Amino acid sequence: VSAEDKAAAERSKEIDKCLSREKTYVKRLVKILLLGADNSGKSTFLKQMRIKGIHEYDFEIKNVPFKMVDVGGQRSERKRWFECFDSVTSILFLVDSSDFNRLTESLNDFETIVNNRVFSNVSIILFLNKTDLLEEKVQIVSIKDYFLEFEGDPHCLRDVQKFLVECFRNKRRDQQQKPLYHHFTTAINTENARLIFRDVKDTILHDNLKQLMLQ
Amino acid sequence: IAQARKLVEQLKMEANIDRIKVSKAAADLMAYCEAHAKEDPLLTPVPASENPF
Amino acid sequence: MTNFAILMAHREIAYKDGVHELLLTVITWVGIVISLVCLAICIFTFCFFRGLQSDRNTIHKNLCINLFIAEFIFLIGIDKTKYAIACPIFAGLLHFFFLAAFAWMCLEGVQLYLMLVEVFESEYSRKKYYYVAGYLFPATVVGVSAAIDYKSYGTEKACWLHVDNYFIWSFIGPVTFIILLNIIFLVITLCKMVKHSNTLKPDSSRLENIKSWVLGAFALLCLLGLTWSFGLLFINEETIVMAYLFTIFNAFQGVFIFIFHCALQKKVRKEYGKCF
Amino acid sequence: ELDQLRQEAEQLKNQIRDARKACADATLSQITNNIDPVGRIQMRTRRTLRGHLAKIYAMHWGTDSRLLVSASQDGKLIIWDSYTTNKVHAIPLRSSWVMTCAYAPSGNYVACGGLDNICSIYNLKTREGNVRVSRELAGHTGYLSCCRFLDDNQIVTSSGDTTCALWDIETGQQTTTFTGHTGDVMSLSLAPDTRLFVSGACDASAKLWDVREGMCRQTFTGHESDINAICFFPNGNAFATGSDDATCRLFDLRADQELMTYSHDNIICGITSVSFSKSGRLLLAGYDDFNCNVWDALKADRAGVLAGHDNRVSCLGVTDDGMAVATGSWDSFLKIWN
Ligand SMILES: CC(C)CCC[C@@H](C)[C@H]1CC[C@H]2[C@@H]3CC=C4C[C@@H](O)CC[C@]4(C)[C@H]3CC[C@]12C
Ligand SMILES: CC(C)CCC[C@@H](C)[C@H]1CC[C@H]2[C@@H]3CC=C4C[C@@H](O)CC[C@]4(C)[C@H]3CC[C@]12C
Repeated sequence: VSAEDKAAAERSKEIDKCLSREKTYVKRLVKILLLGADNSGKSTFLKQMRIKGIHEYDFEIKNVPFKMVDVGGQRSERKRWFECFDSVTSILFLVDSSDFNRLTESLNDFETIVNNRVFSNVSIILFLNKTDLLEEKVQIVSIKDYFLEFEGDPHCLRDVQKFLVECFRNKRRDQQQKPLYHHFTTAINTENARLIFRDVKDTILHDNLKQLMLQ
Repeated sequence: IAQARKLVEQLKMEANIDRIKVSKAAADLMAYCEAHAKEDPLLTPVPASENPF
Repeated sequence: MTNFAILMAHREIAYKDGVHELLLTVITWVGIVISLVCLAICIFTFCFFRGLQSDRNTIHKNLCINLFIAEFIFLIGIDKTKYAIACPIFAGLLHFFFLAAFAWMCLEGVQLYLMLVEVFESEYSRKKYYYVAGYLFPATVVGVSAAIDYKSYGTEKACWLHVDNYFIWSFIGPVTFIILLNIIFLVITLCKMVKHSNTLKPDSSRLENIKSWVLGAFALLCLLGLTWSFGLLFINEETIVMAYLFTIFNAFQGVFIFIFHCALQKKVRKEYGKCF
Repeated sequence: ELDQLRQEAEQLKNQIRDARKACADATLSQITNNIDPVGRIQMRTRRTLRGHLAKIYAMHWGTDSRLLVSASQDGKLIIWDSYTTNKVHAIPLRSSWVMTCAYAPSGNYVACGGLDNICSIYNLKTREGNVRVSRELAGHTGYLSCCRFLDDNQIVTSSGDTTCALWDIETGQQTTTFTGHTGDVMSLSLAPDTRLFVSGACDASAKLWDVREGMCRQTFTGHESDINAICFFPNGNAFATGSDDATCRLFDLRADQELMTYSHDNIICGITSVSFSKSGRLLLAGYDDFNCNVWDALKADRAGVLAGHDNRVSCLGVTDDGMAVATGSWDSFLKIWN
């Protein structure tokens, strides 16, 4: 009688204590969704970090917990029920910047992913890989042979880099949302975490600032 | 092809069944609802003396 | 009676024959009454709804509670000099509760720093530290002050601290330090706002951005309590403007807190709509 | 030639349509025209269940009408006591992406699934009183969307790979596979006799399956978008459907046709869950406009509103004795109405 009630109350109290203890850890966790293709270089980027269906990776940068989610094969789903990733902080997008044939397909995929209603409170980080391969290609191979709507010299790496950045940026219709960050990496750089860290901190800082301006 | 033949076979299987009139089905549903009306606590609110909540 | 400007007065002010005293006391009474009503509404709002709970809601709620209690005690027992026992007790209670309100005002700026400079959150919980600081600072200050001199808790004109022996500085000094800290924090906040308002919506009409910044500064000035610096400059009848500014901006503080943190916020309004 | 097969399929479709047109003699509304209306259904919240740390995706009542289990995106299963508002168990999950939850009819086991493409069975009444995983059903090539228990040893599941399977828990191998759906299967409902079940997929079609033989008996169409929820009438000769087109429909198994539509002009949002009453007179539907509507199943009229949640309603269920209704939402709360 009374003993069963006391035991049930004690069990509920212990469960509540455990949930309360884990709530604080849950609050301060950063989730970033990893997207890309096979040629982008996701495998090498993950392997060289140096600290089924869905794969998750955990790492810490400057005493801050991070989590990377790689959909992979299940990314082919085109149904709205698959968009449960509305609680992520940012989206990390990997493309190959050394093959001009796949560039338009990558642009279409970027447009489709970014211009979604559920991804309205998330920021986008764009990584443009294989810059070293691009440097040897901007001379032998002309970018003008695939994009006849650009202006500038084709043997200058800087000009084609700006061209690609503008191409990827102009596909976003949500210009009054979390900003878009872009970088020119090589998938082996030892400074690939100290960029995501700064981008996430900037996004959270703009979230905090928006509450102070009564906007 | 095999897929079209299988679709044809399933359509043939589903195309030969004994169908009943819609009025008979509606009458059956109404009869069930009228017969089981007194045992629905949500349809007929019950006194708080017998409410577990 | 007595006006609100005696709290910050390190000198005995001599009043020439005029209408300044009566107008100041009328303003004090009106402002404190309306502020008490608004503070009660704010306390209910911050304590009732469970969707508003955070680490800043606690600071807001404690600040409102302390302000309510202090202003009620001020309106009740500031002219009770004819009672030889009540008056020191009234002065001590006023001292403690005003110091607690200022401690929570300082915690507001500490929260601003923890929000804008160290962006991410902490592994532990800071609520216990907030409650320790904001209620152990006034207790220690009042206990130490009463240990040294406890006959200085009554004045022949009001139930406040003595002036001739520098006992008013036991209240004035900590307030000045808190105000300096809050000024530093506000400068940092405005610099961050200006620098990072050119990243989000980078190009826009300069006028609207200034409107947003000034509205934010107005919202933050009610919580930082920087409008208590007028009273430091009220030294004689020549600077009677400082007393007017002090009693106008500070007796209506609850009204400003209500207006800026309960009626111009979408979350509070949608919660009230939920109650409808 | 595939053209002859296509012509055969078209001929069979036309024959089925002609038969259905022949069978339609009168509508359900004309027959249930003189029935007195139910009135106004005013329900109040009796219990609020708090403790989940994220959005809640699924729930299931117990047969004893007292215990229920809920699933959240934090990666935990919680079993509650409705009468006393007490947590009995808290089960941490290996995968944080959960979309389904099931409760055994005997109360000994609990099933779970999600984006990991696995269904896991947890033994509640085990030695030493520590809930532990008993089985992991692998063999699906897509995310698990629904799962229902037949007994302590049989479970039927549906996945996003357009297939449904019947599993043997003691072995871990599929006894039967139900193929024929074009789109991803989202819902699943068991008949009271546990010999038939109905399924709804993203192809705007519903199918009637035989558990024993393992074939499709009938196909129902009419919706203009994907189907999210499905439920069986109490007696077992009809079922209801909920789609993204902001409409609900009632189909009859014996007549092989549609009987009534439950739609309003002020509703544009899709249905996320559907349920029926003990007698069948009341149809409950959950919407993503933070609201739930109660319908008169015989006259297609609104009878009440359950407006207590401040976020999208994801799950909904009615207790076996028909005493209470439990709703879950994205606000991480469960409310019990009566
Ligand atoms: C919560 C704390 C700060 C409130 C307690 C009051 C503190 C500040 C102390 C400090 C000085 C004290 C007063 C000093 C002198 C006297 C005169 C004596 O004949 C009766 C007590 C009385 C009237 C004391 C009452 C309490 C008092 C006002
Ligand atoms: C926690 C506390 C100690 C922090 C510092 C508080 C300061 C503002 C307080 C604490 C003790 C106070 C002193 C207590 C007693 C006296 C003696 C009197 O004849 C003049 C004021 C004077 C000298 C006070 C000045 C202000 C004072 C120094």
